[PDB]
Amino acid sequence: NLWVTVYYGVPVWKDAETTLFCASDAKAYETEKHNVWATHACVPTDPNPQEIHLENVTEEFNMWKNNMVEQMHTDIISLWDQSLKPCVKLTPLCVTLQCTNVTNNITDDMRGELKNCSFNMTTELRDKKQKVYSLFYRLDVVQINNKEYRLINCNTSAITQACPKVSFEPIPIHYCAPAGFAILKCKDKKFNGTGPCPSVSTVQCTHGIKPVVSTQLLLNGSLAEEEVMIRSENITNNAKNILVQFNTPVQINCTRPNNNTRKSIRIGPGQAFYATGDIIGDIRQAHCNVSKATWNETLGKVVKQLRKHFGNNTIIRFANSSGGDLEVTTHSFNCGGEFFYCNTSGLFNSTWISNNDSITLPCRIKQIINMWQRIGQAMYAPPIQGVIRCVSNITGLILTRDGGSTNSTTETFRPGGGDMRDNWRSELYKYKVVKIEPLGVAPTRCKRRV
Amino acid sequence: VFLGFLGAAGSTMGAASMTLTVQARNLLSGIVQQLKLTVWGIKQLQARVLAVERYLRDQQLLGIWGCSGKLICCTNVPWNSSWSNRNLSEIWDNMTWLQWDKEISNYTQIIYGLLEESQNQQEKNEQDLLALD
Amino acid sequence: VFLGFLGAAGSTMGAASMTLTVQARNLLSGIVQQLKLTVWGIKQLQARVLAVERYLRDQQLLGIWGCSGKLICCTNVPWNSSWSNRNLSEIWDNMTWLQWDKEISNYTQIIYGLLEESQNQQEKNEQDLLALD
Amino acid sequence: VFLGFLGAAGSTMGAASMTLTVQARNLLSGIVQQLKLTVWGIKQLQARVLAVERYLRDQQLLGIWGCSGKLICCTNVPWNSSWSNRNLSEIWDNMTWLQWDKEISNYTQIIYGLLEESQNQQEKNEQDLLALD
Ligand SMILES: *[C@@H]1O[C@H](CO)[C@@H](O[C@@H]2O[C@H](CO)[C@@H](O[C@@H]3O[C@H](CO[C@H]4O[C@H](CO)[C@@H](O)[C@H](O[C@H]5O[C@H](CO)[C@@H](O)[C@H](O)[C@@H]5O)[C@@H]4O)[C@@H](O)[C@H](O[C@H]4O[C@H](CO)[C@@H](O)[C@H](O)[C@@H]4O[C@H]4O[C@H](CO)[C@@H](O)[C@H](O)[C@@H]4O)[C@@H]3O)[C@H](O)[C@H]2NC(C)=O)[C@H](O)[C@H]1NC(C)=O
Ligand SMILES: *[C@@H]1O[C@H](CO)[C@@H](O[C@@H]2O[C@H](CO)[C@@H](O[C@@H]3O[C@H](CO[C@H]4O[C@H](CO)[C@@H](O)[C@H](O)[C@@H]4O)[C@@H](O)[C@H](O[C@H]4O[C@H](CO)[C@@H](O)[C@H](O)[C@@H]4O)[C@@H]3O)[C@H](O)[C@H]2NC(C)=O)[C@H](O)[C@H]1NC(C)=O
Ligand SMILES: *[C@@H]1O[C@H](CO)[C@@H](O[C@@H]2O[C@H](CO)[C@@H](O[C@@H]3O[C@H](CO)[C@@H](O)[C@H](O)[C@@H]3O)[C@H](O)[C@H]2NC(C)=O)[C@H](O)[C@H]1NC(C)=O
Ligand SMILES: *[C@@H]1O[C@H](CO)[C@@H](O[C@@H]2O[C@H](CO)[C@@H](O[C@@H]3O[C@H](CO)[C@@H](O)[C@H](O)[C@@H]3O)[C@H](O)[C@H]2NC(C)=O)[C@H](O)[C@H]1NC(C)=O
Ligand SMILES: *[C@@H]1O[C@H](CO)[C@@H](O[C@@H]2O[C@H](CO)[C@@H](O[C@@H]3O[C@H](CO)[C@@H](O)[C@H](O)[C@@H]3O)[C@H](O)[C@H]2NC(C)=O)[C@H](O)[C@H]1NC(C)=O
Ligand SMILES: *[C@@H]1O[C@H](CO)[C@@H](O[C@@H]2O[C@H](CO)[C@@H](O[C@@H]3O[C@H](CO)[C@@H](O)[C@H](O)[C@@H]3O)[C@H](O)[C@H]2NC(C)=O)[C@H](O)[C@H]1NC(C)=O
Ligand SMILES: *[C@@H]1O[C@H](CO)[C@@H](O[C@@H]2O[C@H](CO)[C@@H](O[C@@H]3O[C@H](CO)[C@@H](O)[C@H](O)[C@@H]3O)[C@H](O)[C@H]2NC(C)=O)[C@H](O)[C@H]1NC(C)=O
Ligand SMILES: *[C@@H]1O[C@H](CO)[C@@H](O[C@@H]2O[C@H](CO)[C@@H](O)[C@H](O)[C@H]2NC(C)=O)[C@H](O)[C@H]1NC(C)=O
Ligand SMILES: *[C@@H]1O[C@H](CO)[C@@H](O[C@@H]2O[C@H](CO)[C@@H](O)[C@H](O)[C@H]2NC(C)=O)[C@H](O)[C@H]1NC(C)=O
Ligand SMILES: *[C@@H]1O[C@H](CO)[C@@H](O[C@@H]2O[C@H](CO)[C@@H](O)[C@H](O)[C@H]2NC(C)=O)[C@H](O)[C@H]1NC(C)=O
Ligand SMILES: *[C@@H]1O[C@H](CO)[C@@H](O[C@@H]2O[C@H](CO)[C@@H](O)[C@H](O)[C@H]2NC(C)=O)[C@H](O)[C@H]1NC(C)=O
Ligand SMILES: *[C@@H]1O[C@H](CO)[C@@H](O[C@@H]2O[C@H](CO)[C@@H](O)[C@H](O)[C@H]2NC(C)=O)[C@H](O)[C@H]1NC(C)=O
Ligand SMILES: *[C@@H]1O[C@H](CO)[C@@H](O[C@@H]2O[C@H](CO)[C@@H](O)[C@H](O)[C@H]2NC(C)=O)[C@H](O)[C@H]1NC(C)=O
Ligand SMILES: *[C@@H]1O[C@H](CO)[C@@H](O[C@@H]2O[C@H](CO)[C@@H](O)[C@H](O)[C@H]2NC(C)=O)[C@H](O)[C@H]1NC(C)=O
Ligand SMILES: *[C@@H]1O[C@H](CO)[C@@H](O[C@@H]2O[C@H](CO)[C@@H](O)[C@H](O)[C@H]2NC(C)=O)[C@H](O)[C@H]1NC(C)=O
Ligand SMILES: *[C@@H]1O[C@H](CO)[C@@H](O)[C@H](O)[C@H]1NC(C)=O
Ligand SMILES: *[C@@H]1O[C@H](CO)[C@@H](O)[C@H](O)[C@H]1NC(C)=O
Ligand SMILES: *[C@@H]1O[C@H](CO)[C@@H](O)[C@H](O)[C@H]1NC(C)=O
Ligand SMILES: *[C@@H]1O[C@H](CO)[C@@H](O)[C@H](O)[C@H]1NC(C)=O
Ligand SMILES: *[C@@H]1O[C@H](CO)[C@@H](O)[C@H](O)[C@H]1NC(C)=O
Repeated sequence: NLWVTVYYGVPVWKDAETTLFCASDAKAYETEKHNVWATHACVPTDPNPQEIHLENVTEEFNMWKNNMVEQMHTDIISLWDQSLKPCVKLTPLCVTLQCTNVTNNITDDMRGELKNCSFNMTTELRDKKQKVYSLFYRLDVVQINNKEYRLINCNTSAITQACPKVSFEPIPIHYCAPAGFAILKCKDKKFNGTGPCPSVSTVQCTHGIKPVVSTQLLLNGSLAEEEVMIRSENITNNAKNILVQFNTPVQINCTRPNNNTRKSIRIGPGQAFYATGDIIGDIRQAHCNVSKATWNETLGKVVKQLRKHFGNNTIIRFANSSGGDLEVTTHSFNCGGEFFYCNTSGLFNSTWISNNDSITLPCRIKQIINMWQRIGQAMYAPPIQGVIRCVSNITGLILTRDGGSTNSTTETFRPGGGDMRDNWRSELYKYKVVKIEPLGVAPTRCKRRV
Repeated sequence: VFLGFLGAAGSTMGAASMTLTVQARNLLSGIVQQLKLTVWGIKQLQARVLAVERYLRDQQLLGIWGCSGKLICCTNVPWNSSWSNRNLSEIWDNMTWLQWDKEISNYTQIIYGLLEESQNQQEKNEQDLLALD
Repeated sequence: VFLGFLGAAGSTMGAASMTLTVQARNLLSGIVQQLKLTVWGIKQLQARVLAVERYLRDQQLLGIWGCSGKLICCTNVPWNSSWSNRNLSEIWDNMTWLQWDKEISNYTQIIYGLLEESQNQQEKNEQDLLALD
Repeated sequence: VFLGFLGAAGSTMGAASMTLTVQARNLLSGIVQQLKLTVWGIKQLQARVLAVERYLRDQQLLGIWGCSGKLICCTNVPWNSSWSNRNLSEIWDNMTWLQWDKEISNYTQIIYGLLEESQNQQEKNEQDLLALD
């Protein structure tokens, strides 16, 4: 008949949560506050990322109920933290600044975009003070009531200049699973985001995941295959976000074409602050180029795919975002060390019916960045010396709906968000952790009872 | 056949009935190697301790169901059919381990108790009986 | 009889001679689950490592006194009466484990050595002898 | 002969063939006992976990080469001579373990695989065959 049997080694898993540790490659050298990013304490990857495709398997995933994104998000916060524990605490900066304009080109093609501020400051000696001066981007200075100004995050947060040894260059991170667990990767080129993925594989641990911080635009991400997938748990809901993932890396060239000078001010003892000494070179405006042709064509591919969720009898409109906080209004990202806020009006400005040249994006440069919408904390990037030229793909999109009022053909979508955990779900959607239970009870003609 | 880690997941239970060791090896990962607080350091150690803890829980379970000669334990006592009674072909010609656990997920804690109590106690004290002559 | 954890503490040694497993199960507590420094965090982990360390010390001792088929090990060699010589009724009809350990507390390290050396070495190399024909 | 920990290092392999346990005991050091971050505290714990991890790796290996009745495992299948073929006197009358490992260091991962696969799978499912009559 059928009787009870015990096995050990039964390839069976459960959906579970557990902790996942980093796995990297040995390239830990940079020049802004510690290391490369945090990743030099990492265990070196196996030179053979062994995988195995699992025949016949069918497991439902839920890229919207996955937990790995949560661990990842907390850990990235904390690593940013640890990189910011040990370097200088810039509290005595929050001082009344005497600022004037920087007379940029007559009449105005930089509109200043930076003010020239002198101020009092402590010295090496807790004694007779010094008068220094520095150039600040008028986007991070605020008025009161020359005129007296101050740092923006000061009456709300403390600030913590990153010293010059870490990078911000994202380095491929490999989330690795401790023994007794397993990482499942959906091998299906065509996957909505959830539900049963038929073609799956197991890996000991994942691919390199460039942990780029970006808004409205997935940079350096992975690319989709044979289509440009759309992912969201409830498209019919207007309160989620649409995750578009391209086939073709649409280039973007961003640059800051200034030779900027690093002026060191000793907030003694021993602590030193890097201010913007001056700017030399072609004073253009920081910006980004994109091939208009490829963007238009690929966004038409997107038109097709958005249609496939709304009917071949519709008209879709891409508008720019509807205003608000800076960190959501723009394509914010990090690049060569600096922090870019690109206005994207020039990219969602078109309604679309049922059926070189290049686009220039004018971006501004911020300093006192408040990362992860967290308040009470504030990193202060240092003026990166030299000229910045930085090239990248844009592989995906993060859109928000406002329609379902007179909802027939004309839908309007605008970009936005502000939670990186979207960015993170865009590359872990194929991944799921399972706990292994190598203990098994099953019936065969081995026999025991109650 | 060298399937690999979980390599027989998409196979009938009798198929996986030969590739048991491959999962067992991965229960330490060897070289793993996985310095102050060091985010990912606490993670490393908490990981390793979790791993050995996990390992020892089940190895304990097997210690209790005293075999230690694992992958197979068999006695001569019949088995209760009440728990989702099914056919032999319904298992080996109709089911893989994955689908099987979905159905057996209820009776686990039950089975654990009697495999623990019954054979351990019966095989106990009989060795005590035969320690006389 | 289902006494429970230490349930046979107030019983003669032959009584507890049946409820051995119940203590053994509590050597991991399962779900225990027991975040920065987190007082009680270091405590949690230091606890778990202490537990498995404790477990492995004695499991090692049993590995050495090579049985692994625990709760009973028996050979055919006599026993030394010098160590607090007492009667059978003085043990099973007069003593519980608690009172017993108070009296045996002296000879432990002695006993450990010969159970370790003697049988291990004798049972060794005889298997080496019978590995010929 | 009571050599001690590694006491037979300077001896032919057949000599050390009797003092195996002495190293095994040192795999926990007992009392070790080895409070905030406390440099040497993290060291203590990371040490202990390393120790048990090390222990369990090889104990796992032995679990796989299913003996658990360690120090000797023997079957009736011949052995491959291709791997640095040498004489009996070339081993027991000419070599100590130290010199031996230098020569065998190449074939280890090979040997691990077949001792793992072959006997485990063959001795498997034959117990399944004799579980019928
Ligand atoms: C999406 O992903 C893509 C890749 O997939 C990313 O693209 C990366 O973008 C970054 C940002 O620019 C590039 O890194 C930086 O490139 C700088 C430009 O130098 C390059 O061009 C010059 C002139 O042609 C060459 O001479 C350079 O080659 C030499 O230098 C590099 C780096 O030192 C060496 O590796 C080579 O062997 C050559 O010796 C470059 O090809 C470059 O200045 C910069 O190097 C600084 O930064 C790194 C890390 O930040 C430091 O480790 C390094 O030591 C340098 O920093 C010190 O030196 C300068 C010298 O003046 C000082 O001023 C500094 O203060 C500091 O002391 C870095 O290489 C990167 O190359 C590029 N990827 C690839 C594959 O090319 C995108 O960034 C990413 N998306 C986003 C949004 O970022
Ligand atoms: C960001 O910025 C980078 C660098 O500025 C751009 O990368 C350049 O992209 C362009 C566009 O394709 C490349 O230009 C083309 O290169 C082809 C291959 O290069 C060979 O030929 C050139 C001569 O043109 C040689 O110098 C070189 O050594 C190679 O042997 C050429 O075949 C192309 O020429 C053809 O098209 C032009 C029309 O433009 C005709 O006039 C020509 O006669 C010919 O038919 C063209 O030169 C360029 O090579 C890339 N840079 C580099 C260093 O190679 C990114 O495109 C840019 N991204 C954005 C979004 O702006
Ligand atoms: C710090 O920097 C500020 C400007 O950035 C300096 O402020 C100046 O302070 C002096 C006093 O030391 C002020 O002089 C005062 O003038 C009034 C009217 O003339 C007079 O009645 C007072 O007796 C005094 O002399 C001066 O007006 C003021 N200037 C500004 C623009 O605010 C300050 O001196 C610097 N401190 C140090 C230690 O460097
Ligand atoms: C995804 O979000 C949409 C909303 O955009 C959800 O649809 C909404 O579902 C609720 C109930 O589930 C509906 O409430 C009631 O619906 C009935 C029938 O439509 C209606 O007669 C009632 O008056 C009441 O409105 C709601 O209308 C509906 N809205 C839309 C726009 O469809 C949908 O359920 C979400 N997805 C999932 C899987 O739940
Ligand atoms: C920001 O504004 C300050 C003024 O509040 C600028 O500082 C002053 O800039 C002038 C020229 O731009 C320097 O002039 C020099 O003065 C010396 C001594 O009087 C003279 O011998 C030289 O021939 C030359 O005329 C002056 O030194 C400088 N003062 C200080 C304290 O630095 C500053 O240049 C502005 N920032 C930028 C980036 O332009
Ligand atoms: C992002 O970039 C867009 C353009 O790509 C900026 O929108 C532009 O804003 C200006 C000022 O609001 C608009 O000028 C308007 O012109 C009319 C006609 O002369 C005048 O009557 C209005 O009073 C106003 O001055 C301009 O049309 C508009 N461009 C587009 C294409 O709509 C936008 O301000 C930028 N936002 C950020 C946050 O960078
Ligand atoms: C996205 O594109 C739209 C359309 O170009 C921009 O909206 C426009 O924004 C301008 C100001 O930036 C609005 O001008 C208005 O002027 C009146 C009179 O001075 C003032 O009282 C209002 O407060 C407002 O500033 C304009 O009405 C508005 N038009 C529409 C149709 O939205 C928007 O600024 C662009 N945003 C980005 C981030 O590109
Ligand atoms: C300094 O920069 C500001 C930035 O706008 C200039 O703005 C002036 O603001 C006042 C408001 O009280 C207006 O009346 C002026 O018309 C604005 N100026 C211009 C050119 O638009 C200000 O002019 C700049 N000052 C100098 C000396 O360049
Ligand atoms: C998820 O993928 C499925 C198909 O793989 C999409 O449609 C499903 O269609 C079946 C009918 O064959 C329904 O029973 C399912 O309920 C549908 N899925 C969902 C999630 O509702 C589906 O559209 C995809 N999900 C999204 C959000 O696009
Ligand atoms: C897309 O447009 C077509 C025709 O304009 C509609 O008709 C479908 O066409 C596809 C071809 O890709 C067929 O596979 C379907 O069977 C057709 N169905 C019907 C009902 O005609 C189609 O409905 C449109 N799709 C959407 C989502 O509106
Ligand atoms: C965005 O789309 C509009 C409409 O297609 C383009 O046309 C501009 O519309 C504004 C509206 O007031 C006019 O003021 C401009 O004069 C129009 N443009 C021109 C060249 O006349 C507009 O060009 C598009 N801009 C971008 C950046 O996409
Ligand atoms: C965008 O992603 C593409 C992925 O194709 C990157 O392309 C790589 O380009 C190098 C040199 O051109 C090739 O050696 C690689 O093989 C390409 N990748 C692949 C997967 O084939 C491209 O580098 C990315 N964009 C930028 C700016 O780096
Ligand atoms: C085989 O299993 C069945 C149930 O799966 C056992 O039935 C139990 O019988 C006892 C004694 O009357 C009841 O107290 C329980 O309530 C019954 N179980 C259930 C789920 O109701 C049956 O006893 C088992 N076989 C043997 C021989 O004990
Ligand atoms: C039984 O135990 C007694 C003591 O408990 C052993 O007596 C030992 O004999 C040796 C050899 O003469 C002495 O060196 C020891 O000093 C004695 N022990 C004590 C505590 O003094 C006796 O040897 C044991 N039985 C056997 C057969 O060895
Ligand atoms: C004994 O070992 C030798 C080598 O040490 C084995 O030779 C292998 O034979 C297979 C089958 O032809 C080849 O694929 C390998 O390349 C050979 N090994 C080497 C190192 O080249 C031999 O097979 C072993 N004995 C048995 C019975 O298998
Ligand atoms: C993009 O191309 C389509 C046709 O391929 C055209 O209808 C549309 O106008 C183009 N975009 C712009 C901004 O002109
Ligand atoms: C089980 O399957 C065999 C296959 O021949 C059949 O004879 C038998 O009746 C079946 N029994 C049950 C209970 O399904
Ligand atoms: C297991 O228990 C759940 C609890 O409701 C039940 O829904 C399911 O059908 C049970 N399955 C079996 C095979 O007993
Ligand atoms: C055990 O040793 C202690 C040490 O003095 C002694 O007092 C006690 O009486 C001894 N007990 C036995 C049973 O040998
Ligand atoms: C072991 O392999 C190394 C690798 O080159 C070789 O030099 C050595 O001679 C080999 N020894 C034996 C005994 O095979």
